[PDB]
Amino acid sequence: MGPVWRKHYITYRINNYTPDMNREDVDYAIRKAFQVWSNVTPLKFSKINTGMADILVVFARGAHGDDHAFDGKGGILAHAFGPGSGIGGDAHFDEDEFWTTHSGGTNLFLTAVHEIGHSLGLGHSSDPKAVMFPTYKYVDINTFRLSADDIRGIQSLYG
Ligand SMILES: NC(=O)[C@H](CCC(=O)O)NC(=O)c1ccc(-c2cc(-c3ccccc3)cs2)cc1
Ligand SMILES: [Ca+2]
Ligand SMILES: [Ca+2]
Ligand SMILES: [Ca+2]
Ligand SMILES: [Zn+2]
Ligand SMILES: [Zn+2]
Repeated sequence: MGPVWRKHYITYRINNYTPDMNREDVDYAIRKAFQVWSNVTPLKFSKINTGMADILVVFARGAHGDDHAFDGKGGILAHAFGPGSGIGGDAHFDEDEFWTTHSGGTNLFLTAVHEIGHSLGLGHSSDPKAVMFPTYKYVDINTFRLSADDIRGIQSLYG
């Protein structure tokens, strides 16, 4: 076992917003990506705007203060730290991508589902249909479902 949150109530804060999307569409995409994971575990997520959030969502570019710089458009789309205090849990999105609500550019909701997986403690899947597969794939958002391998992974950590 990798690190896991020791509690089932987890807060998140959106540190800043990409100018690529409307603020409301970023909030929705993030809220829906947490909901994917809450639907198969005992976890609950609440958004705060001040105070001490466990998972900070950041948009940043290039070398942005942790050891893992971003690489411009393409390649690394985002990354996240596993459960822990401070930077633990935090999910950072490369502003050099073009974030969207749809199939164009890079879909924020799907990328956030994957990154939130890492923020909760998952590694990668070798199942091509699992959201935790190492490479991005757009899949129809309205019918999106976690694969059984994703659900096995997250239920092996939280129950
Ligand atoms: N390519 C990279 O270097 C980074 C490394 C950081 C990480 O692995 O989080 N990876 C990504 O940027 C990244 C990888 C996968 C995904 C996504 C995979 C899927 C997906 C959906 C259905 C089936 C398979 C994958 C949607 S987003 C998003 C970003
Ligand atoms: Ca944190
Ligand atoms: Ca990039
Ligand atoms: Ca951008
Ligand atoms: Zn980072
Ligand atoms: Zn990943």
